[PDB]
Amino acid sequence: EVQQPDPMRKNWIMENMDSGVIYLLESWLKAKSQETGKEISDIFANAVEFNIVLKDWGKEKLEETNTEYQNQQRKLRKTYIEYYDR
Repeated sequence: EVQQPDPMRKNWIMENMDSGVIYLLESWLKAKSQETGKEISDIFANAVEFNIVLKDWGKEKLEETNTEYQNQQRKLRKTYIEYYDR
């Protein structure tokens, strides 16, 4: 069963999330993207990884997780490339 590597980007879904905070967050994004010219999903990803993961996990465990992913993805891509020229 030949798993694809992840696409660069995809939709992220948070189920059953508080509406008040949804509104808070969409407001913040809209402001930040108005002040900045940058896409929402970019402001958000970046906020997620500095303000949330980096703050709580520290730079080391973050780099290790990222590395682990980069690794998995590289294997998947190699397995997928070999599977597919035939």
